[PDB]
Amino acid sequence: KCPQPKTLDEFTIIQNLQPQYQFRDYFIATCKQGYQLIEGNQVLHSFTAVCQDDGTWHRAMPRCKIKDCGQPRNLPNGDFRYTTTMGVNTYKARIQYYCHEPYYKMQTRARESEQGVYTCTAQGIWKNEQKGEKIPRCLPVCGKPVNPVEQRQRIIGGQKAKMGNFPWQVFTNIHGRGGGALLGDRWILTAAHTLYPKEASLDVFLGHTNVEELMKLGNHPIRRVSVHPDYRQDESYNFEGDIALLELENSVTLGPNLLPICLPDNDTFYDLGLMGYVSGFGHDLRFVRLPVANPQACENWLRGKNMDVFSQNMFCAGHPSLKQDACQGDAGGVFAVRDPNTDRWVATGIVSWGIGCSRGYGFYTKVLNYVDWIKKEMEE
Amino acid sequence: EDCENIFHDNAYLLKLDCEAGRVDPVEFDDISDEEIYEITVDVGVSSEDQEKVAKIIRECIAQVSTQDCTKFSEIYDCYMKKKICNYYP
Repeated sequence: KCPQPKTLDEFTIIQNLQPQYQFRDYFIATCKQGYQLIEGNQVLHSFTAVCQDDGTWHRAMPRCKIKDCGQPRNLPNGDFRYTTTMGVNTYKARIQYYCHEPYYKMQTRARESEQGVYTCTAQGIWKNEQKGEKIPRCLPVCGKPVNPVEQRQRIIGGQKAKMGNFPWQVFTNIHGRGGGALLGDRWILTAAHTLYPKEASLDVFLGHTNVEELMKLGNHPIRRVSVHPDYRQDESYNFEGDIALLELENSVTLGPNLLPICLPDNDTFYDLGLMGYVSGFGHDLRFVRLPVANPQACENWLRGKNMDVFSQNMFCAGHPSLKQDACQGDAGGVFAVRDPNTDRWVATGIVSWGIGCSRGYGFYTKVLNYVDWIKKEMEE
Repeated sequence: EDCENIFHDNAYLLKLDCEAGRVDPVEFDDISDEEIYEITVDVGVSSEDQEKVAKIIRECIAQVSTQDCTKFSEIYDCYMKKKICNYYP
């Protein structure tokens, strides 16, 4: 005979409590949901005790302490808050994930509010109703700059760009001074002739309006460089397919000084008369607004002077009566137009071939026809 | 010559927006002394020349009575006849 096994706490379950235990006989001890065997400070997967000759069990009764899911996983570009008792990771504890708005945005599924609610389940892992152990995903917003340019334009115009007006503008110094825009937190959109000129150390800078500061803000190395196959480096007259993407070695942490730019979705952004900003450098970032011109009035002006390659994948912007220079934009930079409905900034064009860098119209690369190619290289 | 051409281009972009129906002409006649301060100090005027540029702005907004899309031209000419760009870099 040996004593009736009594539990130390309350969460312990004695499987099949036999009225008395003789020699050779045994019992086992399990826990309830969300509880585990301990014995001191260890963690047991199972407990058994035999009735060892005299009235003793060969190992003392364990205790079922509460399971601890541990410190929740860090949400990239996001964070979380405890909805239950703060700092408690034990069973029946819940947390609320959230992304660093307005820079990143948690992906939805249609489904909200309860989207970033993870709880400490009985298996010791943070799960959810919809979706199991996988954590949410903070996605960057394309347009929506923190400090958008003023829409009330004045005759007393200030052509100096401030911090946040163009958070997507980047600076490249490959074969010469250049630039482009940001797509997401990893991809750079620019023109192909800044990579393969018609006549390489890459060097990509971004995140500020001062040229001296952009270089102080560190370099951004590149992995793959996808140039559109329609671009011919040797043909020093045709910039067909003047578009390319640049994948950064590491993703960037977005902020008010650094945000992506949206891609065009419908062709209404190319209607005649739409106004678009182009930003560029010299020693500081300047911006000018230019109207998209008649695609036919630009060809008559073009052929009327001397033959170029105005195609449907291209469009022209500017006006002759303007006193600015035709080379007022910056090479590889994007033709930034804002949708007055959704108040987002789309990159409808890319600074490509500007004939006669003195005065007249300016030609760009129509991004809309190349969006499907851009989404292909990025998703890979 | 930079200031002159830049103001010409801004006024003519405003005239294009007027022709498209994106900007009301009467709205351009409304600017506060605070907004004039901001626009003049951001582009870099002398703090002493601030009130003089403001006088020029008010006098040129008043001199024009044509509330059509051409006012942006006329006001500009006034800005050039009052020599506003001598106050600007």
